[PDB]
Amino acid sequence: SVLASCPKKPVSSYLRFSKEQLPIFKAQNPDAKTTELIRRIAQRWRELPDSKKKIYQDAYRAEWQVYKEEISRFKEQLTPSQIMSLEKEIMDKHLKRKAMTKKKELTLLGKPKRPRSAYNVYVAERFQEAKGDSPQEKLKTVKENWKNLSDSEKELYIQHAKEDETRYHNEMKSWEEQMIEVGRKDLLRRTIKKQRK
DNA sequence: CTGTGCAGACATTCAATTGTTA
DNA sequence: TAACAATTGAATGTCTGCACAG
Repeated sequence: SVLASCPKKPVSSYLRFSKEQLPIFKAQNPDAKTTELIRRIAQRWRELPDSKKKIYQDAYRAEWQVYKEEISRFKEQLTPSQIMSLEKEIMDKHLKRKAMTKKKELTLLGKPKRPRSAYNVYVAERFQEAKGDSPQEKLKTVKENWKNLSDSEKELYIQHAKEDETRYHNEMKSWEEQMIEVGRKDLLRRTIKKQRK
Protein backbone atom coordinates (compact mmCIF):
# COMPACT_ATOMS: atom_id res chain seq x y z
CA SER A 1 0.00 0.00 0.00
CA VAL A 2 2.63 2.62 1.16
CA LEU A 3 5.31 0.33 -0.26
CA ALA A 4 3.08 -0.09 -3.37
CA SER A 5 3.45 3.66 -4.22
CA CYS A 6 7.08 3.76 -3.18
CA PRO A 7 9.71 4.80 -5.85
CA LYS A 8 11.64 1.79 -7.19
CA LYS A 9 15.43 1.46 -7.26
CA PRO A 10 16.97 1.40 -10.76
CA VAL A 11 18.05 -2.01 -12.28
CA SER A 12 21.78 -2.62 -13.15
CA SER A 13 23.75 -2.08 -16.43
CA TYR A 14 23.40 -5.78 -17.50
CA LEU A 15 19.67 -6.00 -16.46
CA ARG A 16 18.90 -2.85 -18.55
CA PHE A 17 20.59 -4.45 -21.60
CA SER A 18 18.66 -7.65 -20.94
CA LYS A 19 15.17 -5.91 -20.74
CA GLU A 20 15.71 -3.97 -24.04
CA GLN A 21 17.26 -6.99 -25.98
CA LEU A 22 14.71 -9.60 -24.94
CA PRO A 23 11.79 -8.19 -27.12
CA ILE A 24 14.19 -8.04 -30.10
CA PHE A 25 15.37 -11.67 -29.62
CA LYS A 26 11.78 -12.85 -28.88
CA ALA A 27 10.54 -11.18 -32.12
CA GLN A 28 13.22 -13.08 -34.16
CA ASN A 29 12.86 -16.56 -32.50
CA PRO A 30 9.17 -16.64 -31.33
CA ASP A 31 9.10 -20.38 -30.50
CA ALA A 32 12.44 -20.43 -28.57
CA LYS A 33 12.41 -20.67 -24.73
CA THR A 34 13.09 -17.47 -22.63
CA THR A 35 15.90 -19.29 -20.71
CA GLU A 36 17.88 -19.85 -23.92
CA LEU A 37 17.24 -16.27 -25.17
CA ILE A 38 18.74 -15.07 -21.79
CA ARG A 39 21.84 -17.30 -22.23
CA ARG A 40 22.31 -15.69 -25.71
CA ILE A 41 21.59 -12.21 -24.32
CA ALA A 42 24.20 -12.76 -21.48
CA GLN A 43 26.69 -13.80 -24.19
CA ARG A 44 26.02 -10.56 -26.16
CA TRP A 45 26.60 -8.58 -22.87
CA ARG A 46 29.85 -10.50 -22.21
CA GLU A 47 31.05 -9.86 -25.82
CA LEU A 48 30.14 -6.15 -25.56
CA PRO A 49 33.19 -3.82 -25.17
CA ASP A 50 33.83 -2.15 -21.78
CA SER A 51 33.39 1.32 -23.36
CA LYS A 52 29.83 0.19 -24.40
CA LYS A 53 29.42 -1.44 -20.94
CA LYS A 54 30.37 2.01 -19.44
CA ILE A 55 27.42 3.76 -21.17
CA TYR A 56 25.10 1.42 -19.29
CA GLN A 57 26.86 1.99 -15.89
CA ASP A 58 26.99 5.81 -16.35
CA ALA A 59 23.19 5.79 -16.71
CA TYR A 60 22.59 3.46 -13.78
CA ARG A 61 24.83 5.71 -11.65
CA ALA A 62 22.83 8.77 -12.89
CA GLU A 63 19.59 6.92 -12.25
CA TRP A 64 20.73 6.08 -8.71
CA GLN A 65 20.97 9.84 -8.07
CA VAL A 66 17.38 10.38 -9.21
CA TYR A 67 16.27 7.48 -6.96
CA LYS A 68 18.07 9.04 -3.94
CA GLU A 69 16.16 12.26 -4.65
CA GLU A 70 12.78 10.49 -5.33
CA ILE A 71 13.07 8.38 -2.20
CA SER A 72 13.86 11.44 0.03
CA ARG A 73 11.03 13.36 -1.46
CA PHE A 74 8.59 10.45 -0.97
CA LYS A 75 9.60 9.84 2.66
CA GLU A 76 9.55 13.65 3.41
CA GLN A 77 5.89 13.79 2.28
CA LEU A 78 4.85 10.83 4.64
CA THR A 79 3.42 10.85 8.16
CA PRO A 80 4.95 8.98 11.18
CA SER A 81 2.25 6.28 10.92
CA GLN A 82 2.72 5.84 7.16
CA ILE A 83 6.48 5.42 7.80
CA MET A 84 5.91 2.68 10.39
CA SER A 85 3.38 1.14 8.02
CA LEU A 86 6.14 1.17 5.28
CA GLU A 87 8.71 -0.30 7.66
CA LYS A 88 6.24 -3.07 8.61
CA GLU A 89 5.40 -3.80 4.91
CA ILE A 90 9.10 -4.28 4.08
CA MET A 91 9.82 -6.45 7.19
CA ASP A 92 6.81 -8.65 6.48
CA LYS A 93 7.82 -8.99 2.82
CA HIS A 94 11.34 -10.10 3.94
CA LEU A 95 10.22 -12.57 6.52
CA LYS A 96 7.68 -14.02 4.04
CA ARG A 97 10.43 -14.68 1.58
CA LYS A 98 12.83 -16.15 4.17
CA ALA A 99 9.95 -18.45 5.26
CA MET A 100 9.14 -19.57 1.71
CA THR A 101 12.78 -20.43 1.14
CA LYS A 102 13.08 -22.60 4.26
CA LYS A 103 9.88 -24.46 3.25
CA LYS A 104 11.13 -25.05 -0.38
CA GLU A 105 14.50 -26.40 0.94
CA LEU A 106 12.65 -28.88 3.16
CA THR A 107 10.25 -29.90 0.38
CA LEU A 108 13.25 -30.41 -1.95
CA LEU A 109 15.03 -32.54 0.67
CA GLY A 110 11.71 -34.51 0.76
CA LYS A 111 10.82 -34.01 4.44
CA PRO A 112 7.87 -36.22 5.64
CA LYS A 113 4.46 -34.54 6.30
CA ARG A 114 3.49 -33.84 9.91
CA PRO A 115 1.08 -36.31 11.55
CA ARG A 116 -2.54 -35.74 10.40
CA SER A 117 -4.93 -35.04 13.27
CA ALA A 118 -8.28 -36.82 13.82
CA TYR A 119 -9.88 -33.62 12.54
CA ASN A 120 -7.58 -33.67 9.45
CA VAL A 121 -8.85 -37.25 8.70
CA TYR A 122 -12.42 -36.05 9.21
CA VAL A 123 -11.87 -33.08 6.77
CA ALA A 124 -10.28 -35.42 4.15
CA GLU A 125 -13.30 -37.83 4.26
CA ARG A 126 -16.19 -35.35 4.63
CA PHE A 127 -15.07 -32.38 2.46
CA GLN A 128 -16.34 -33.41 -1.05
CA GLU A 129 -19.86 -33.98 0.31
CA ALA A 130 -20.18 -30.89 2.59
CA LYS A 131 -22.93 -28.32 1.95
CA GLY A 132 -21.68 -24.98 0.55
CA ASP A 133 -20.73 -23.08 -2.62
CA SER A 134 -17.10 -22.06 -2.04
CA PRO A 135 -14.51 -24.43 -0.43
CA GLN A 136 -14.53 -21.76 2.38
CA GLU A 137 -18.23 -22.45 3.06
CA LYS A 138 -17.74 -26.18 2.69
CA LEU A 139 -15.03 -26.12 5.45
CA LYS A 140 -17.36 -24.10 7.75
CA THR A 141 -19.86 -26.97 7.30
CA VAL A 142 -17.33 -29.79 8.06
CA LYS A 143 -16.02 -27.72 11.10
CA GLU A 144 -19.63 -27.47 12.39
CA ASN A 145 -20.41 -31.21 12.06
CA TRP A 146 -17.04 -32.02 13.73
CA LYS A 147 -18.02 -29.90 16.77
CA ASN A 148 -21.26 -31.97 17.13
CA LEU A 149 -19.48 -35.37 16.92
CA SER A 150 -20.16 -38.13 19.42
CA ASP A 151 -16.80 -39.24 20.99
CA SER A 152 -17.99 -42.67 19.81
CA GLU A 153 -17.91 -41.40 16.11
CA LYS A 154 -14.78 -39.21 16.75
CA GLU A 155 -12.89 -42.42 17.74
CA LEU A 156 -12.72 -43.85 14.18
CA TYR A 157 -10.75 -40.72 13.18
CA ILE A 158 -8.65 -40.74 16.43
CA GLN A 159 -7.51 -44.26 15.47
CA HIS A 160 -6.50 -43.20 11.90
CA ALA A 161 -4.73 -40.26 13.52
CA LYS A 162 -2.86 -42.79 15.83
CA GLU A 163 -1.98 -44.77 12.66
CA ASP A 164 -0.44 -41.69 10.93
CA GLU A 165 1.45 -40.78 14.15
CA THR A 166 3.21 -44.11 13.56
CA ARG A 167 4.06 -43.36 9.98
CA TYR A 168 5.35 -39.97 10.90
CA HIS A 169 7.69 -41.31 13.56
CA ASN A 170 9.00 -43.91 11.14
CA GLU A 171 9.37 -41.66 8.09
CA MET A 172 11.07 -39.12 10.41
CA LYS A 173 13.53 -41.66 11.82
CA SER A 174 14.57 -42.49 8.19
CA TRP A 175 14.60 -38.92 6.85
CA GLU A 176 16.65 -37.69 9.88
CA GLU A 177 18.99 -40.68 9.40
CA GLN A 178 19.43 -39.46 5.72
CA MET A 179 19.89 -35.83 6.76
CA ILE A 180 22.86 -36.71 9.02
CA GLU A 181 24.27 -38.62 6.05
CA VAL A 182 24.02 -35.67 3.67
CA GLY A 183 25.53 -33.49 6.49
CA ARG A 184 22.43 -31.46 7.40
CA LYS A 185 22.35 -32.24 11.17
CA ASP A 186 20.88 -28.69 11.55
CA LEU A 187 17.50 -29.99 10.15
CA LEU A 188 17.08 -32.46 13.06
CA ARG A 189 14.57 -32.05 15.89
CA ARG A 190 16.08 -30.80 19.15
CA THR A 191 13.10 -32.55 21.00
CA ILE A 192 11.03 -35.63 20.06
CA LYS A 193 7.67 -36.17 21.78
CA LYS A 194 7.48 -40.03 21.36
CA GLN A 195 11.33 -40.90 21.33
CA ARG A 196 14.85 -39.78 22.55
CA LYS A 197 15.71 -36.15 21.41
C1' DC B 1 17.24 -9.40 -5.08
C1' DT B 2 16.41 -7.11 -9.39
C1' DG B 3 14.58 -7.72 -15.22
C1' DT B 4 11.76 -11.33 -18.67
C1' DG B 5 8.01 -15.23 -19.88
C1' DC B 6 5.81 -18.87 -18.63
C1' DA B 7 5.18 -23.29 -16.24
C1' DG B 8 4.38 -24.88 -12.26
C1' DA B 9 4.77 -24.25 -7.38
C1' DC B 10 2.95 -22.22 -3.63
C1' DA B 11 0.28 -18.85 -0.34
C1' DT B 12 -4.65 -17.27 1.17
C1' DT B 13 -9.15 -18.30 2.65
C1' DC B 14 -12.54 -20.51 5.45
C1' DA B 15 -11.19 -23.98 11.06
C1' DA B 16 -9.19 -26.88 14.31
C1' DT B 17 -5.47 -29.17 15.92
C1' DT B 18 -0.91 -30.47 17.25
C1' DG B 19 4.32 -31.49 17.25
C1' DT B 20 8.18 -28.64 18.13
C1' DT B 21 10.13 -24.68 19.89
C1' DA B 22 11.22 -20.56 22.42
C1' DT C 1 3.02 -23.64 28.07
C1' DA C 2 1.88 -20.12 24.54
C1' DA C 3 2.78 -19.30 19.81
C1' DC C 4 4.07 -20.86 15.47
C1' DA C 5 3.81 -23.79 11.41
C1' DA C 6 1.69 -27.30 8.96
C1' DT C 7 -1.81 -30.30 8.08
C1' DT C 8 -6.99 -31.77 5.87
C1' DG C 9 -9.72 -29.41 1.00
C1' DA C 10 -10.03 -26.28 -3.28
C1' DA C 11 -10.55 -21.93 -5.98
C1' DT C 12 -8.12 -18.21 -6.60
C1' DG C 13 -4.72 -15.65 -6.52
C1' DT C 14 0.64 -14.54 -6.47
C1' DC C 15 5.27 -15.77 -6.59
C1' DT C 16 9.40 -18.47 -7.94
C1' DG C 17 12.91 -21.04 -11.13
C1' DC C 18 15.09 -21.16 -14.99
C1' DA C 19 18.63 -18.81 -18.18
C1' DC C 20 22.03 -14.61 -16.70
C1' DA C 21 25.27 -10.27 -14.26
C1' DG C 22 25.63 -6.63 -11.00
